[PDB]
Amino acid sequence: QYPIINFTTAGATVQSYTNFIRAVRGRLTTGADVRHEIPVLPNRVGLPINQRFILVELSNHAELSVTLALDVTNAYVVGYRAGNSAYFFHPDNQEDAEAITHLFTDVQNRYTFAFGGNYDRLEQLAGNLRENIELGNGPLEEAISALYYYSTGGTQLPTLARSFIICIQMISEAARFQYIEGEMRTRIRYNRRSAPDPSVITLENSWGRLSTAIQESNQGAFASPIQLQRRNGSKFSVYDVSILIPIIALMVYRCAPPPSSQF
Ligand SMILES: Nc1nc(=O)c2ncc(C(=O)NCC(=O)N[C@@H](Cc3ccccc3)C(=O)O)nc2[nH]1
Repeated sequence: QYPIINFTTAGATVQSYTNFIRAVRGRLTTGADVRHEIPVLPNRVGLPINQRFILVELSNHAELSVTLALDVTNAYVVGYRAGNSAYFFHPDNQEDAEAITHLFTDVQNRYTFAFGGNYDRLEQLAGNLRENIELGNGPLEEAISALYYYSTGGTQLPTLARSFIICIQMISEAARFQYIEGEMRTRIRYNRRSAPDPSVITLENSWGRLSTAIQESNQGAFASPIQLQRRNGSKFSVYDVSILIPIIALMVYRCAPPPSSQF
């Protein structure tokens, strides 16, 4: 019974996309854990299998549909279903391998890719880095068709990998970061695709570090500042959770919240 959120690229607007992302964050977080105003994803440790995934059903103007499975612990796209086939990225560990057996349980054809689903591996397969892959509603429309045609040989591996790269950033990264959701809003509003700039790429690559820096901070102050990049590629130093409240929407669980040492 995993929850399903629907989005279509057909006639998508800033509003329909914002409703989608808000719904996905609503199914990822439980309200149990908020630190400095920033929600934390459920802890993997002890999380029951019936609560472990959400499903995102994507449809497009071509009238096709694919369903992505996201792990609630990290918002990671672990696989997808297109009609009678499902495809999963190579799991990180035995427990995740058992977990994905609980997805798409009726599907006639189940495959586990031999490669993992991280950006570095997908960029190698795609023959292109994130910085050279355009995002927006047109890329997402195209990516939905490409995932849908995989099983029949119509979609080549490099184009499947590029299509995952588009879906992950427009769904998981946008759920993780209001900043990235706003970057996608822009592209959808003007119907103008464009590759992510260094502000988007540095936020993506730093999500885990920022999650840990916030959770281990002293009252919000980082022991070690983290360097991000602005749009023009110039350095932006982060010393404190405060400047990230408009930027990061949710964190991956990294440590227990200390007992509130209150004055
Ligand atoms: N399939 C898939 N779904 C994702 O949501 C996703 N999200 C992110 C990445 C990716 O490599 N990120 C680059 C990176 O530097 N990630 C950090 C931060 C992080 C991101 C996502 C999940 C956990 C940690 C890390 O691997 O340590 N790849 C993913 N692939």
